[PDB]
Amino acid sequence: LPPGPLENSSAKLVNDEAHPWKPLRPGDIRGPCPGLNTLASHGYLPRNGVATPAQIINAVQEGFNFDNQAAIFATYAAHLVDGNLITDLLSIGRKTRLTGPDPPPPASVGGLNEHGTFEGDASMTRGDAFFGNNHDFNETLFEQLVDYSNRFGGGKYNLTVAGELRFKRIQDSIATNPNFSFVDFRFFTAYGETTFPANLFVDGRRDDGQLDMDAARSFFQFSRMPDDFFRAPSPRSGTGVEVVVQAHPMQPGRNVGKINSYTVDPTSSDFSTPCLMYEKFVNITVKSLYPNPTVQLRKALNTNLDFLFQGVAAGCTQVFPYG
Ligand code: HEM
Ligand SMILES: *[C@@H]1O[C@H](CO)[C@@H](O)[C@H](O)[C@H]1NC(C)=O
Ligand SMILES: *[C@@H]1O[C@H](CO)[C@@H](O)[C@H](O)[C@H]1NC(C)=O
Ligand SMILES: *[C@@H]1O[C@H](CO)[C@@H](O)[C@H](O)[C@H]1NC(C)=O
Ligand SMILES: [Mg+2]
Repeated sequence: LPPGPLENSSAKLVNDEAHPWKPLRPGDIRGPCPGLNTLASHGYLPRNGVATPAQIINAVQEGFNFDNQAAIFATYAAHLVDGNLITDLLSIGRKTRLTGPDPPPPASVGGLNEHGTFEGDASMTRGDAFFGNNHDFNETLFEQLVDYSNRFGGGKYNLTVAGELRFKRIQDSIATNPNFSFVDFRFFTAYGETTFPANLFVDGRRDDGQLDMDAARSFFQFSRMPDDFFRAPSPRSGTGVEVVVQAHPMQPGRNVGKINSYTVDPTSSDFSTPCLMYEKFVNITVKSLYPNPTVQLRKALNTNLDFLFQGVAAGCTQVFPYG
């Protein structure tokens, strides 16, 4: 079952003796999410980068104080499109045999590195998949985050910096990635993720939304908590996303096979239709990976879809693609 919220959500030392940072061993998997990467590299998750949904939810709550609803939605969304529903295992990065025997095509079980399922374009510190690598830390892009932090954050990353950098990344992808896609689930996650460094990488004794560049580099590049790192003092995820959107409001869309051809998709959900984002994720994304599942895969799908729905905000109607 999905874990429930923390019994004690106060700030505390999370870079503690039981969770030391260690470097990667051969075969250890890290991916496009610096949160999950850091949790693996401190042993909140298995250090090889392969984990169950329940392990992921427990780790994001205990290590960073990610809120329960957000943890459940993100984890089950990722597992449904990128994980192995029979073995209950998800890679936090590249596709691996460690998640078990694969289901039939068209399901990919490609881990979090799979482009266009959860991962997508205009990431802050990772390049678009079209440019060859959607998962490793990118120094040029991080130096641009440092530059935007120096320009709009007084040297720190905050929500003002997030608003400017989010737009700059979208504009850069429009100008250079002929396959740029910015609709539905990615449209939502691309905005929320820009608040996470300000809300979750800032030491919880301060919780001031001002992330220093030493801490930023430690998390984004080395999957490493600063020495003496205290997690946030309460559960949260995307608080302040409205500031990022307000800086440069965008409509969902995509380049249409050429640079500078950004075309709005009226069938995409946006922030006016959050329930549509969930319904399309299940009815289109999940169903297309598993269009005619066998009995045991259907059961695992329905269970994980029920868990996903627990992370949906109230007032949406649950949808049942397999009955
Ligand atoms: C709850 C389970 C979570 C899952 C399944 C998840 C998964 C992902 C994935 C697949 C991406 C890549 C999206 C992209 O940029 O293309 C991503 C990005 C990101 N995640 Fe997570 N994540 C989770 C929780 C967290 C937590 C707890 C943090 C912070 C402590 C975090 C911070 C980030 C950040 C900052 C990015 C954007 C990286 C960038 O744009 O350079 N995530 N996540
Ligand atoms: C990192 O991003 C820059 C800027 O988009 C790109 O030119 C470069 O090829 C990427 N990869 C690296 C530095 O490995
Ligand atoms: C970011 O920092 C700059 C400089 O200190 C400040 O002007 C701006 O208000 C800050 N924004 C937030 C949301 O803290
Ligand atoms: C999803 O499918 C359900 C039927 O299972 C239907 O009621 C709903 O309107 C569909 N939503 C979308 C956005 O396709
Ligand atoms: Mg990406």
